[PDB]
Amino acid sequence: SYYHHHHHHLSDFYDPRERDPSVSRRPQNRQSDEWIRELLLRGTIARVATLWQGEDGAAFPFITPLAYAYRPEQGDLVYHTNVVGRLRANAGQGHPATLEVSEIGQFLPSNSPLELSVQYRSVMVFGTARVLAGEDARAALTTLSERVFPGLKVGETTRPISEDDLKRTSVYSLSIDRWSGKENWAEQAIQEEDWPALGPEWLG
Amino acid sequence: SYYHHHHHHLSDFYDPRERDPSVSRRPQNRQSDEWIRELLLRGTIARVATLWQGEDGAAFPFITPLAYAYRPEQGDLVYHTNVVGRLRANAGQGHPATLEVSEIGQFLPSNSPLELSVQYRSVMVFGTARVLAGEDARAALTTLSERVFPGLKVGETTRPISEDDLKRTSVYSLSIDRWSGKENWAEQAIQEEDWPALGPEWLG
Repeated sequence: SYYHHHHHHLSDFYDPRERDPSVSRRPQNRQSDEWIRELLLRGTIARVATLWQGEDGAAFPFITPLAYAYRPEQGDLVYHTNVVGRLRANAGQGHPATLEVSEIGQFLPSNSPLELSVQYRSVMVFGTARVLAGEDARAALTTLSERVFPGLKVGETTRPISEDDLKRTSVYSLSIDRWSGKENWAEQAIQEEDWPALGPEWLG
Repeated sequence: SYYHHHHHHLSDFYDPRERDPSVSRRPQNRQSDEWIRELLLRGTIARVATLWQGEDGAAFPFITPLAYAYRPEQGDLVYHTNVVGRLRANAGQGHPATLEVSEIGQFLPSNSPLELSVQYRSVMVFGTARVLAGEDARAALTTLSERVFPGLKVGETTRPISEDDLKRTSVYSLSIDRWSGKENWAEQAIQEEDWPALGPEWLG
């Protein structure tokens, strides 16, 4: 900055910058519904959080990483997992679930400590999960399988999904109520001009 | 299998196998406390789930991906995030938090549909998170920064963390109560001998 330069020889916010007009003007790094849909379509791993009753009676969340598939027409995501707790912290045949999908890029170095960051794109989905049965479960497991193993075809590449298979597996449909999308994927973190610039080790 | 082979020309569980005696005999893919510690020490990204009060009064979990650092002596994990909801679903200055760290490897193809899987190592930590202030916050942010940017040194590579920095950042210590460790990192999924084997496209 001038003040600092001048002091050696002896604000930013409102001053000129370049802006691409094609860029999202949404606050807090938020993204469009279309962007959310497309990120969900290309991901294969999510974390799901659901609530279980703990020792003290209080609900608490599990976090499970797992394979998933977004089914846009049905308005849900499907996954399978045999992870459970004792009792769910919930009344009903379905349970509230939060699902997160992200693309995590590189850590971005800076000479300004609070500008250190990591590149990310991240969606949170809020909805209700329910266990599927019979042909609903078979179809969901097939869609899942054929999504995350591109080119695999159940019944050809694999034997068909049997009744025994279904008995041994908990397959869920998380029906979407709402979702959130967030991106900060800058190429470089903001740097502090009035401190020695990062060396070539960091940015090259 | 014999039965199938013989039928073409016209159980597994209790029969001989190889076992390495050095391998974990823990059920359900569980791992030792030492293994958990070391996985936490080498990771840099976690998801944290905490409970927020929703529209219907009911608590529900957020899932936030973020940079973290395990501090073994203090018995906590540190991270920073300005993500919040409206009101936390919790009484106190601290809040219950679940933190998950994983190493996700490759999807493992099979000719048996319910043997399709993904390689993973995964830890869940259960504890109480609290906001840090002043030099506690500065020290935690420094440990975090210098952990996830190896070779970076706050005060040299970067300018020091200022009071303004701290005012603008929510830095947390998640004090560990319990943790869980899980690994299934086989080289190949279990295959079905009585269905055509996967082609070289899949396993080669």
